[PDB]
Amino acid sequence: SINDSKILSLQNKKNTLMDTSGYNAEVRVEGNVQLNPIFPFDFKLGSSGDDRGKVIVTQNENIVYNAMYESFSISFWIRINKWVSNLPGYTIIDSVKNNSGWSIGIISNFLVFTLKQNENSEQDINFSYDISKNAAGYNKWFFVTITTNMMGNMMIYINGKLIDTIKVKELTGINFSKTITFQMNKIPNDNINMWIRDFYIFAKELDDKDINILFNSLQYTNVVKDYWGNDLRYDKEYYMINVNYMNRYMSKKGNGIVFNTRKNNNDFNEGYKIIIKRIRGNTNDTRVRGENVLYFNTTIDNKQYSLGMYKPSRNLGTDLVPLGALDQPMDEIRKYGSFIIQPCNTFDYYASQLFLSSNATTNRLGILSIGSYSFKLGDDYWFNHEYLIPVIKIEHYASLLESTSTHWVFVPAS
Amino acid sequence: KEDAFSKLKEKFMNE
Repeated sequence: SINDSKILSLQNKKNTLMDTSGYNAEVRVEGNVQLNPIFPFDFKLGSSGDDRGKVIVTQNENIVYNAMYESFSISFWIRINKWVSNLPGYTIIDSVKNNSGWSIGIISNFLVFTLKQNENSEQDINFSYDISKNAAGYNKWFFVTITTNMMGNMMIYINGKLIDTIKVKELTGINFSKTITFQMNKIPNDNINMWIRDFYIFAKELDDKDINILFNSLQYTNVVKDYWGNDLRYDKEYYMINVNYMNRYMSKKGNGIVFNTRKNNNDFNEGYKIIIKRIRGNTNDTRVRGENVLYFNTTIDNKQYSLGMYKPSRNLGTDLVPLGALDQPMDEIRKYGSFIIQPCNTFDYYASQLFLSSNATTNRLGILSIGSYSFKLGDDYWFNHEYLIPVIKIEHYASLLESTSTHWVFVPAS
Repeated sequence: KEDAFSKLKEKFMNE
């Protein structure tokens, strides 16, 4: 197993941060450090005040290096908020003693891993997130994996995917520090938070196969995630957005839901919010899971509507039915407004696919896509108007299964 | 299931 090479395993256990690898490294906690009492059992750090938060992990004895050759791998889940593209320099995870060791930091849209041999010798490698795809900041959970071979390459992975590979030329060896300090420290040239969970160190070079297994094993893939990677929940306000139309928010005109262009990318707080409601499922713990039957409520002008099918003023195309906001009872929601959810995560986003349910069962009649169509809504009368609407393709939709126009994300309102 | 599709077409599509 790959756990045979695991020399450190920082985990929250019984509301206490500790090493669970077996090597029993000392873990001291100081300042404002908040531990999550539920999964993923993360710990939260800040960057403001003298009491900001500090986790000192002192590796107990030399034992830990007893099975090491010239390779080691670091892996951890991490979330940063608000990770703006013009963020100033911050060292976040430091393990450098006497100008030797390694250090992880963040600056602008870069997460940089620096490997130090001495004063004069260091090599770094980074992941830079796509600014155009994250205009509101890269504020989502992501899985870092960093592998290093002194006689080979220095590699970095994000969400199981290889981002960059640099050959180790300048560095001959590394005398590692026995201390690792998790603390957000501003580099000498608005406040940000950082969540971390399952910080592992391995005494070997993990390959792509092992990194993807590790990536998936640390997740509950059946549990659908919100836009930031947290567990999607019932009975909670979200902004429902389509992957292909991130600069659109949800609005209403007559029976129909319509998508309008948002004002800016400061945040997603614009338009009407949805609330997800459970109908069927194997578990009942508030979390939304794959194959759950559900429906959507939305409050508009102090009245709640449910998302459901309606007849458009004229036909939009073969096997297409538009999704509108309707004030109707549960029997009608079960017939014409119930959906079977299915998680759909990619490197770029945590999303989902929604299939039209037959009588609130797991039987599928169609898939929820998006598109612009010319017809009449609300007080329209004289002319037809192009409306970007959510639309269900029924019966025949195998080609839409692979389309990103069926990928829906949920941004929490909070 | 085939009756479900014809029912939806009957209700939500124009004639």
